Amino acid sequence: VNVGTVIAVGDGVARLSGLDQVVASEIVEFPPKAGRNESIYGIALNLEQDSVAAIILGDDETIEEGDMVTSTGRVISVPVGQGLLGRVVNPLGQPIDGKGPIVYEKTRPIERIAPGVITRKSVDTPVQTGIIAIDALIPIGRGQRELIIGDRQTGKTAVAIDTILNQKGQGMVCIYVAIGQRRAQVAQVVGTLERFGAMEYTIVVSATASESAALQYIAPYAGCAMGEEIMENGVMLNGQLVKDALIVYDDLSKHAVAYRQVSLLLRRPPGREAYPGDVFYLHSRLLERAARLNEEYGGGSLTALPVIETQANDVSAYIPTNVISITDGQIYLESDLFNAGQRPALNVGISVSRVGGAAQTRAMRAVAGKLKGELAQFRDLAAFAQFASDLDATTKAQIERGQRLQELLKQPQYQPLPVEDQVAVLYAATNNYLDDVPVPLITKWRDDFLAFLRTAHPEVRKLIYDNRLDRKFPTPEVKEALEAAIKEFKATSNYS
Amino acid sequence: MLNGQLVKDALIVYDDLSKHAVAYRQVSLLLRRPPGREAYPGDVFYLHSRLLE
Amino acid sequence: ARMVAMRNATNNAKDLVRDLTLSFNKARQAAITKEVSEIASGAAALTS
Amino acid sequence: PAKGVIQEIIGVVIRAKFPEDEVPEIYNAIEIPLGNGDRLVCEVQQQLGNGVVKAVAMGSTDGLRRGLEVIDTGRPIAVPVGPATLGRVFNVLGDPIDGMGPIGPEVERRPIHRDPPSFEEQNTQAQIFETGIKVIDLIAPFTRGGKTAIFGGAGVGKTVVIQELIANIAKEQSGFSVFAGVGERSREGNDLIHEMKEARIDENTTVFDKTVMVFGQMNEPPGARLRVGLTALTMAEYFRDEGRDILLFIDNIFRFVQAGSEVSSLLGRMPSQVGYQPTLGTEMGELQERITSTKRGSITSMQAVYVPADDYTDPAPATVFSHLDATISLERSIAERAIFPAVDPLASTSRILDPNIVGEEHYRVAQEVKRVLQRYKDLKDIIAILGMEELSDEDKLTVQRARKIELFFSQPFTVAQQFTGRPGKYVPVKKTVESFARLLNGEGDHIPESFFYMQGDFDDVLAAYEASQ
Ligand SMILES: Nc1ncnc2c1ncn2[C@@H]1O[C@H](COP(=O)(O)OP(=O)(O)OP(=O)(O)O)[C@@H](O)[C@H]1O
Ligand SMILES: Nc1ncnc2c1ncn2[C@@H]1O[C@H](COP(=O)(O)OP(=O)(O)O)[C@@H](O)[C@H]1O
Ligand SMILES: [Mg+2]
Ligand SMILES: [Mg+2]
Repeated sequence: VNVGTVIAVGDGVARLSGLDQVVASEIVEFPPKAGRNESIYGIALNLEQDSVAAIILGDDETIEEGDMVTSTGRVISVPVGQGLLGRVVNPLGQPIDGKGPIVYEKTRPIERIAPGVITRKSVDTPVQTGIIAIDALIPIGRGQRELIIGDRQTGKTAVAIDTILNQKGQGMVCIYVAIGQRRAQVAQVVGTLERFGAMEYTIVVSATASESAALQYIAPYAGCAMGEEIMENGVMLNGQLVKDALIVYDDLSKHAVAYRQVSLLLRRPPGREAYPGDVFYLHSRLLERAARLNEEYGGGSLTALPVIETQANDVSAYIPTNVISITDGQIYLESDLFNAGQRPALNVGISVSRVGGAAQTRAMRAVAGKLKGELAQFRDLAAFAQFASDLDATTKAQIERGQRLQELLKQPQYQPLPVEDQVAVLYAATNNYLDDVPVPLITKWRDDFLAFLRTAHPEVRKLIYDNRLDRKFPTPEVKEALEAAIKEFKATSNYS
Repeated sequence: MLNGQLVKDALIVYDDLSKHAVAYRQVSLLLRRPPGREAYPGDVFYLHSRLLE
Repeated sequence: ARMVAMRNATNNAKDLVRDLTLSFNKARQAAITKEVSEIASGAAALTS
Repeated sequence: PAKGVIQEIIGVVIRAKFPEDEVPEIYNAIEIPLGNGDRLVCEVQQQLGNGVVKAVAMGSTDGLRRGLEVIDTGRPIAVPVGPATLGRVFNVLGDPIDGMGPIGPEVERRPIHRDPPSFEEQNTQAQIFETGIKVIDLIAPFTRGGKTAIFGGAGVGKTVVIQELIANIAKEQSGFSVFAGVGERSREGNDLIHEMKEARIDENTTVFDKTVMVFGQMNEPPGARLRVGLTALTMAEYFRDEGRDILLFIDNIFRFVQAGSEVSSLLGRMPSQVGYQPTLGTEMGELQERITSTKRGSITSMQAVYVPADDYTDPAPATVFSHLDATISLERSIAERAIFPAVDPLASTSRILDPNIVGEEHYRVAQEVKRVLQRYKDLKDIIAILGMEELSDEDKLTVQRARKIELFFSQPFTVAQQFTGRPGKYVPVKKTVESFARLLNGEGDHIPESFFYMQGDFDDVLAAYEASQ
């Protein structure tokens, strides 16, 4: 009764007559035949009378009318647990890195309702991305859905990869679900993760643009099922049980495009911009599973970093506004700032963080309130930066200091900074200690200063990190130590 | 009869014929009649004119 | 003064032309999408 | 009773066959046993033929097969109503989801599908409802017992305005409040709204202690979002019918509409306009007409309406627009300019903006503010390319006043202290009117524009300007 036959193969959908006792989201098998050694699966979704339409998770040219199909008896699920760490996997959980089969004991079902509405707690623990601008102005807490929205080639994937790289000893399990990305891009990402040793806590779910339409639609849900397994139960990382996960849905706009073509090949009525009427439900049910559970339900969390690609900086399109209305805050990456040398092209004017401001280290917020205020002053004075010294009532000094902070926010790729280094640099900048440094040599200064903290005075960094959770950060001990370190660096070194 | 005189003059105000057309479009689509422009039925001009003539 | 003011006005007009061209491209794409969606709805409701 | 069998499962729509003499009614509720002792309560929508009905899942419906039995309950979805529903958080079906125990059988259960109040029951009495927000209390004043809505895009402050309204008015209600989180995203709702409603104390009783909360959040399938608004309205109608005043906050009515659209797409209806249901107007009327205040009791409704992309011509907000006593429009352009109470004064109207209802000076000030802003909007194209210098002296003064007015509408909120590092500010309607009258009279012309940003009344602006000196 669990065996059916394909009676039609179409645009990624096969009709599968005679497959009774199938539940509404089974993973049918299509057992192998001559010319196809490996089974390719499908999701039975339209369980109409005497016909079970199923979308094919793979190439649809391999199956034929009259093919025999078996019912696995389970809703579509992905293997989850400790064995997924360090593996690049198919959205079905099958390995594609050639390192061997995935070892696992449980499969978590994708496509499930979020943990709940009672079952949540406000974010309190920060996610240290390692970017000065993001960690200072756009704080991200564990359990926060922070969209990364920008144009093409604006550093969104670079921001996500830096965030993943910074979670080395932070007790975080990172997942990178690249949806619709080129296989060359995913290979470069995985090579970068292996280069810095991040893969020992990182899972990669790859759904290449060449892959099927049914894939790239279950890829974010497979990754989110893995992240929910990390959230609910936790895994043994660095010898300790971690229940904190950080997932990056790379290019959810391509996910929306893949779901749109899946819906349209299923002859569903299009909505706005030819997308199906439930694309908002798609992304909402995907992202709602990224939560911060209270201590009654485990206390774990799943941070989400969705990525949205815009066209000509159009924030007000359909999918970008859908994801903005779903996610908590936005990290907007300007193309103009990206091409002007501000490589972490954070649009401070419009990038926000609805939550996570309370989920910030008190050191970072204490030294970043002044930074945000003076960046706001610099943006206000940007329109007035066209006068030949016609304004000088500390306005020239404010413009110079805003340019100084803007140059400080400029950060090279693949170099995340620890929280102590970030707060030390921000305190040095916000306490009028870089004002004698010329604009082009600030970044080098920062680097040199960090080296001076790494080699000469590690105890200053340790003291800074120890009292980062104090209600008032600049306690006289750490205040004196950091003042002495900054003055000593300004003495023994040059202006830069 | 009105105020002691036989009034034969009337002033009718259809406060929303856009909503009337929306209601008729809902009727036609639930009857599975073929749509026209903006999903309105073909006889939606014949509707209002029949009312307004 | 007239030369400088008209140069600034020309630059602002070019920026406005760029923004209006972006808006027009969005409007044209939306119009064609609406047209093809309406045609597909009117065709699929009577054939299959 | 009336046990039938599942025939088809398309999305959340389940087609089930029943015996000829025991077909369920149109809005009847039918339970799938689903195993494990917990049912799936589908709601019928259509009758197709010889015992064949179509129902909406109101749940996951992701792991159930064809041929499963379906038990007809014989009655529509019934939710508890009464004082037992105060201080509780409910589902679409009326089942509590908080840690508290289940609602007892002695509590009256009412169907979620009831007729709206008739024409004789309607109450047209209108008076000012002070909110403490300058742009809301001046341009589009709230009506006590009247329907007001806050339209907006995605990143604009809709939830922040809802939260500020709750923080301002829910401590003094003389009644009860009901919050329908239809597609509310469950982070800014029960994770935050319920936490802040248990922290606000009213005479040793929290606001949450006199608040019903019903949450059809975004994670839910379309059926739960499609009927959760009606569930909350059924719970509020009990307190309305017994005379108690009701403060009703429904967040993102557009989520209700979108759920209806997805269900209609799965139900095989022919779509209208941009993929919307043919029955959009009737569904909007069914939900919105039950919100109206009557002679027995009053409901002061404050809905939020999402605008897809930024298209205010979308059928869902357009259908919402005509069901309101006060309209507030939130614009992305104003929000990106850091005027975070980003209400567009030219696109926001109110019915009680009448000199007889709200006052002669209030009406005069609001109309002059709107006239100045309309003149600014007309001269925007002149200012964009020629600049300010080409305008006449009166036009220059009008544009300067309009810019100061645009900055002055921004107001720091108590719930927005994390974004702006300023304390929350409450401005009475009289102070708002007096401050804007003083701004229009000529006072503040010497003050630079930046001192009108995120302030209270005009005295705060004067104090800041004197402090800067
Ligand atoms: N902080 C940075 N410093 C230096 N280079 C950077 C930085 N961020 C990004 N880049 C560079 O910008 C380029 C594009 O970055 P990236 O691939 O992350 O962007 P994207 O928005 O994901 O692009 P795509 O549309 O191709 O997916 C790369 O050459 C990368 O090295
Ligand atoms: N009154 C306000 N003061 C400061 N910031 C605000 C205010 N209102 C909205 N915001 C900004 O808007 C964001 C919240 O938007 P929200 O209302 O949640 O969007 P939605 O319309 O989807 O509910 C916050 O990140 C905040 O920065
Ligand atoms: Mg990329
Ligand atoms: Mg909201």
